[PDB]
Amino acid sequence: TLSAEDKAAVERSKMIDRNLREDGEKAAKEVKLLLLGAGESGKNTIVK
Amino acid sequence: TTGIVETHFTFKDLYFKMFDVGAQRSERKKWIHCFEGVTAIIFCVALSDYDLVLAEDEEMNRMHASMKLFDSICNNKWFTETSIILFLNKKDLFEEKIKRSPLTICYPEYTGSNTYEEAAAYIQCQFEDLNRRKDTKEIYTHFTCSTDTKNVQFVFDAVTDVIIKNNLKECGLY
Amino acid sequence: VLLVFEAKIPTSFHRKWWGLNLQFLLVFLCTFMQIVICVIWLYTAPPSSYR
Repeated sequence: TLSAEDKAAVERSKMIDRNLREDGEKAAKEVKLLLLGAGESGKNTIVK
Repeated sequence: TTGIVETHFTFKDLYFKMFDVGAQRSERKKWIHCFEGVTAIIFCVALSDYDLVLAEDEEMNRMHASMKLFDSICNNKWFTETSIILFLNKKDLFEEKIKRSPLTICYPEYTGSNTYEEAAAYIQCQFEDLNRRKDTKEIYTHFTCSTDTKNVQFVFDAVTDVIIKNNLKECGLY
Repeated sequence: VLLVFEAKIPTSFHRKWWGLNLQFLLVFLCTFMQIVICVIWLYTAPPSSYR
């Protein structure tokens, strides 16, 4: 029905997808903030 | 090297990530849609820049340029539901320079005294009134300085408010 | 409302817990226990009118 290489490809795809799910779940839990202004805008000081 | 700068920090069990894009000296209408899904936009404006002038034009106050940039990024077609956290910086230099020079130098129709509070509230109002979309986004304003950690506290509280209101809108309860 | 205010992270799983149809389903569970009791009552020993 399927070749041994075919099963190996299937389980490799499943492992890749599982890792992708874990990485997406991890990336879901953080807050992304976009910092804007100018060089002499206190931007560096506020980063400090 | 140049490019976007990425910063991480944990505060009260939340992992804040911030992206500095000041190094991008090019057209912003080609990469700003990458940050469409951000919780908040932290905008820094130096209060002591009303007396200063940008040397590029020699007739251009840096405060007017800051106002233009804030308005452009606030009413963008992509940030129609994104909150903005304003940081009015260098309050002390403003405190002495308002004693030296009035705010009329920047806004010709100020019509006020030289005290810190009136001018501070005036600049805050002039910035916040540039928010044409007064329904689906909010501006949280601070005055920073104090050489302390209250800034991260303000950012944390504002982000928590943004998250809660996002959930409320998703539920329809707001 | 309480579940919405309890969240402090971009929600993934508990978001499934405040959907409108799920709210109506919970209302259904409660009223369904009530109607089950009422139906069993009216089927086993129904009330009557007495002089």
